[PDB]
Amino acid sequence: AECSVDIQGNDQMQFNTNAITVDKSCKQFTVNLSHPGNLPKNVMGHNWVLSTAADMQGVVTDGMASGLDKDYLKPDDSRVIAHTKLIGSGEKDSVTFDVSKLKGEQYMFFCAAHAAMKGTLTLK
Ligand SMILES: [Cu+]
Repeated sequence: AECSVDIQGNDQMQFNTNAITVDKSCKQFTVNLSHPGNLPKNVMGHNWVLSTAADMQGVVTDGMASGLDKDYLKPDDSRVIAHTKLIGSGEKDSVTFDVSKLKGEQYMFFCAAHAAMKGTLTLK
């Protein structure tokens, strides 16, 4: 089984996939985010955030209110299962999480800085 995924966020405010599959056998899962292109993080920075689909809008609302100073996430938001740092072009970050925190239950990933950038994460 594959228990990681490589995802890209580019200068055109897009991830290169809208769906991630987590094998049901994985006990941990790693997301390796990178940023092809050339725009720095103060122009077009990206992160990767995981929550349930049901919680996404709530996380984004409270993130927006928290602002740039907090990378557009409410600090310690219990709805956020995992997240990366904000990265600019040429930079990378990885986050690993325990699959036991996933159930049910439909999950989504998104960029907190640019919440139009989204996709689904599913156990398979
Ligand atoms: Cu982004």
